[PDB]
Formats: sequence, C-alpha cells, structure tokens
Amino acid sequence: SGFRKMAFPSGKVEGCMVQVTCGTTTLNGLWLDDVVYCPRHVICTSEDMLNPNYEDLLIRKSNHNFLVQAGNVQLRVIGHSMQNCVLKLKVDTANPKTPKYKFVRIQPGQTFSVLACYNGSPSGVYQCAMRPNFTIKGSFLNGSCGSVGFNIDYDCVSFCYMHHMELPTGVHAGTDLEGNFYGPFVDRQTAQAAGTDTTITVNVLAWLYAAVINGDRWFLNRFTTTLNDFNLVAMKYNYEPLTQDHVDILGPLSAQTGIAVLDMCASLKELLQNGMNGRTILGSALLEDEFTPFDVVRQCSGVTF
Amino acid sequence: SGFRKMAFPSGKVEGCMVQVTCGTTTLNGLWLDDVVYCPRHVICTSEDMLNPNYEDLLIRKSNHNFLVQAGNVQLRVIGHSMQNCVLKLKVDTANPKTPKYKFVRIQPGQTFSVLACYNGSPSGVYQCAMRPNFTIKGSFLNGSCGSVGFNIDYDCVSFCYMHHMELPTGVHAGTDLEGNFYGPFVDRQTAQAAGTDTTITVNVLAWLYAAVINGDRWFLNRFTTTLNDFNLVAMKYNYEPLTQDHVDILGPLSAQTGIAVLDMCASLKELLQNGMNGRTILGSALLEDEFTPFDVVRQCSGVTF
Ligand SMILES: *[C@](O)(C(=O)NC)[C@H](C[C@@H]1CCNC1=O)NC(=O)[C@@H]1[C@@H]2[C@H](CN1C(=O)[C@@H](NC(=O)C(F)(F)F)C(C)(C)C)C2(C)C
Ligand SMILES: *[C@](O)(C(=O)NC)[C@H](C[C@@H]1CCNC1=O)NC(=O)[C@@H]1[C@@H]2[C@H](CN1C(=O)[C@@H](NC(=O)C(F)(F)F)C(C)(C)C)C2(C)C
Ligand SMILES: [Cl-]
Repeated sequence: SGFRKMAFPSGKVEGCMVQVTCGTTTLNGLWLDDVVYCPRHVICTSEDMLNPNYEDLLIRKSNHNFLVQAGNVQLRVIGHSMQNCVLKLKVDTANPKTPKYKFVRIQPGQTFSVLACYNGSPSGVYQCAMRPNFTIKGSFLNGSCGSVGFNIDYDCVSFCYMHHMELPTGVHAGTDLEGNFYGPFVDRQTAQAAGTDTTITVNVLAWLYAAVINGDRWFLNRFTTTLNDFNLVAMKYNYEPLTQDHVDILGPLSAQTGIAVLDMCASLKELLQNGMNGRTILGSALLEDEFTPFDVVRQCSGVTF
Repeated sequence: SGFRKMAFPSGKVEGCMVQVTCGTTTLNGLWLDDVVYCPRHVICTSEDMLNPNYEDLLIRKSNHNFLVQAGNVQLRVIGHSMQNCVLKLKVDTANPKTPKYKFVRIQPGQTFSVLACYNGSPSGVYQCAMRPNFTIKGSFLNGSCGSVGFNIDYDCVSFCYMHHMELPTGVHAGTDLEGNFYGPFVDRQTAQAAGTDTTITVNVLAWLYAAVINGDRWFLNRFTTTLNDFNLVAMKYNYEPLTQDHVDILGPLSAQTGIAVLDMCASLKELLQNGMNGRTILGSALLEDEFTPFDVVRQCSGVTF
C-alpha cells in the first residue's frame, strides 16, 4: 500500500548522457550507438539566440568544432547534420551502454520520467505529464538543455522529450527526438507564452481509483451520471472532455475495484461542484492529474523493468 | 526554475539488486562485492512469521538452501551469517558493478531515494523522509522487502534503509544495512503501531526558501520573532522544536535570499495561525516537510553525481 509519484529507474538513460561544447556553449547530449543528439542551439552564442539563423550558423561549423565528452573521454566527431531543432553528431565510437530504444512522440495527458542533467552528469529524476498546452512542469536550471524524458517498457527505453527552454510561469518546453517541438514554440529568445492549461480528466479518474485501492473511499457517492452530463459539468471547471477511448482505458481499474467509470464520474462531479471540505485524498488537498491509468496499474501491481 | 520532488539517479543501485529465494519465500537482496544483504525473514514460511525464532530457523539452513539470482545468473552461496535483522550471504563472485558505498544510519527529518524492486528487478524510484516516528510514507507491495533507500554524494552511495514491513495507515518500516530497525518495530507479524508523527519544521522552512527562490513570495510578512516565541507556537501545531543547529543548517538559503531564518519563522507562524486562505505555495495547498535544506540547495544549484 501507499501511493507515490514514482519515476522510472534511470540507469539505462544515465549510461547515454554526454556533454557537448561548441565554442563557449555547453549542454547535454544523448549518445545512442554512434550518434549524439542535442539541441541545435549549442551552435549559438548568447547574442545569436535572440533571432538565430541555425542553417547559417551550422554551415560555418565543421566536425572538429564540436567537443563531445563521455565522462573524461573525448568522442571524435566524424559527421554532423540538423533535423528540425536537433543536431546529430556522428562519432567514431558506438556507446557500448546503448539500451534497446525507440523515439516516440507522446500525446498530451501522457507521463514520462525526466533525467535532469548538467555538464553531461545526472542531477536527479522526476515524473512529468505532457500538459494539454504542450508544456511540462519541470525543474530545470541553465545547463539542463538536452536533458531527456523517457518511458521504459520491460527492456525498451522510449525517448519522448528533449529539454530546450523555459516559458513564463516557470514551465518548460522541448522537442521529440526528431527535433519537432511539442506545441507552437520556437527555439528563439523572444516573447512566447503557453496557452491556457486544462486538467487531464482521465488522469484524475485514474488517481481516484488509486485512492479506492488504498482504502481512501470517503468521496464515493451513491449516484451514476451519463458521459454527456459529466462533460457539460467538467467543461465549467476547465477539465478536458472525457471520450469513450478514455472510458475504455479506465476499464482495468474499473474491473479491479468494481466501480463503473460513470459512477466514479458522478463522484468527481460532486468533488468539482462541492469541493473537498478541508479533507485530503491520498494525502493531497487538490485533485491530482499527473498519473495515467497505466501509472496507477503499474504502481498498484508492481510492474518491473 | 520550477521545484519538484526529485530522486537520486538510481543506476548505481540498479546494478546491485538481486533476487534471494529460501524455500517458497522470495525477496530482494543487495549485492556489494562478494556479500548479499537481505531481510532475515527470507528464512520464514507464512506461519513462522507470527512469532519466528530466527536463530533457530537459520541453524537448520545451509549455504545451498539460498538461491540468489542476478538477472538469469545463479550466484553460488559459500557462507551465511545473521546481523540483527539482516542476513549476509557470502557468494563466490564479486559484483563487478559495486559502486563506492557506505552504510549510514540516518536521523529523523533526513530524506533519501527508494528503489522499489520486485524479484530483484527495479519498478521505480521516489524520494522519502525518515519521519520523526521512524516510519516512511512509501509505496510498497508484497515482494518489495529488501528494496533499499540511499543518498548519493558525487560517486559514493550511502545506503541508509532496507525495507521490511507495512504498519497501519499504509506507512513503512525497516532497518539500516546493519539490520537495526528505525524505531521500536520488530520483524514479527503482530499488532504494531507508529507513534504520533510530527511535522519536520526545518524542512518546511527549507521549502519556503525554495518558494522565494522560485518567485512565490506572497506569504512573507514584515515581522521577525524569537526562537523561543516561534517554538511555543509551533508546539501547538505538532511541529518539531527548531534548534540552533537547524538555524545554522538554514544559513546558506538565508544568505542566498537575504531573509533571516527568524523572519521566515515569523512568516511560518502566520501561516500556521491563519492558514493559506485557499492559496498555494509552489503549487501545494499544504505545507511540505519532505525537502531538507540540502535537497533545496542541490535542486536550486544543479548539483550532479
Ligand atoms: C538551455 O539552453 C541550457 O540549459 N543551456 C545551457 C536553456 C534552459 C533554460 C534556462 C533556464 N531554465 C531552462 O530550462 N534554454 C534557454 O536558455 C533557451 C534558449 C534561448 C532562450 N531560452 C529560454 O529558455 C528563454 N525563454 C524564452 O525566451 C521564452 F520565453 F520564449 F520561453 C529564457 C528567457 C532564457 C528562459 C533558446 C530558446 C534558444
Ligand atoms: C515483505 O516480506 C515482502 O515483500 N516479502 C516478499 C513484506 C512487505 C510488505 C507487504 C505489504 N507491503 C509491504 O511493505 N513484509 C511483510 O509481510 C512483513 C513481514 C511479516 C509481517 N509483515 C508485515 O509487513 C505485516 N505488518 C505487520 O505485522 C505490522 F503491523 F506489524 F506492521 C503485514 C500485516 C503483512 C503488512 C514480517 C514483519 C516479518
Ligand atoms: Cl496539496
């Protein structure tokens, strides 16, 4: 029992982190086989970053201008190319610690672990959600760029996020490993704001199931609701619409607790309309939306990697 | 910017986890050099655990009765001994992945990372505090026993916790790596309850400093207080006394923000007396006490390992 925000074990990703330096700019890279992936703004000075022409800056660089270090060892760069907002440095040595891996573009509402890194060295690991407005609520300082986000499925590391920038409100934005941004953001130092965020309804329901599994049952009411009537009420409180796909994904938790998804929807509607009245659920005074249905099942079933 | 509950990177500990099986009992062990450390109740059946005589059960076991597995590889056991609540199995192979390490007994109020494991395989990592009542608020299922808690200091892993049991309220108890329990608990299935818990004051202050560093400053008032007057008020709200040692440990955050510890104490006193009035601090509606002063400095300075 107990329910905690839990990250994936980071060891398979720790073995892939390197430092990339171009002139006086240093940030983190991800070394898989004989390629190092890092944010393309490694090739800018401070002044370049207000309106950089990356294609123009990269034409003036050659392989030897990229200093890649794996702990104390320099890796010799033997090719370079830009893909969207990511630089790919081919190196003469394959990383012997490369795990089985995939590059995946995640959907808003999905969670992942971030391995925050500085100078190619791991600082810490924590769990994030891709927000509906395409930001993450991270913890990132200057030097963190090229830190990565990932999921593990048994032996396979699915890389989904590379860190690039901080937006107003101290939220974060970055790319998939093909260098395409999540959301409407660009890698330029100019005024950019996230859209209005929305609460990930399907994740709040998953967490109420987690609360029932742990014996926190006070908020269960005697009512059901229709999907249509639930969605009209959720809309008012800036909750995402709940779709039939979301109901189907909640099926395993529903089956395990014996509580129909639309009965839990009736309980969530009463919490939104009436509040929590100074009570907590799983130790929280606010409804939590950064646990997916799969995160709840993994943690409450002891899935390992 | 941003502030998150962050765990240590787990890779150095992931390379030490093994499975130990004695009869039909399986749990996790920690393999350092040529020794495997695990909870001594690996040698009990279900029925033994209501009132076990561990010395008696262990005299009837020999080396070959302990099945240790490191992934697919069986490690041959060549000696065994009991130290307090921990079994030590000597094996014929040194773990080539053994990090620089120490065994340390932590103090209440200190934090550590737990690597939750099942069948010798990592499931997840999260950050805990040793509560004043010698429990942790973990997430542990049947099969998690012998999961470990640790801190990292550059290259050195300080192991502080081995998991043994779950108490009422879904809190957790275990031993240091010398097999001595934290708190008054015993490894027997009998009625045991944690004492009344208390809030770790020095950690709440550390987190209010973290809030100021991140630009959440609404709760700062124009007052100071004396250590004596603060402690009389804290006592009422089941906060630990703040000692001069605690004030000295808060010195670096105090110096960085320019806010004297006793001025922050005046702000905390007003939050305890008046509440938060539906506002949040660093996104939380409750005062958080599981960040140490050192956790705040590491995260807000980007300390790496
Ligand atoms: C990253 O370049 C790094 O760590 N380099 C060593 C850095 C990470 C960033 C700094 C503070 N916390 C973080 O997450 N990223 C940047 O500095 C990016 C680079 C330049 C401007 N960057 C920003 O993050 C801007 N943000 C914006 O301009 C805004 F508003 F659009 F988001 C700030 C103002 C420096 C935070 C790039 C976008 C190329
Ligand atoms: C551990 O033995 C394991 O994982 N084995 C494979 C297991 C971990 C435990 C189960 C549920 N969540 C957990 O953290 N520990 C135990 O079963 C211990 C063993 C027997 C009784 N144990 C308990 O944790 C008891 N607790 C108590 O009796 C109490 F109240 F004192 F705490 C429960 C009731 C099974 C939870 C030992 C103490 C030897
Ligand atoms: Cl909260």
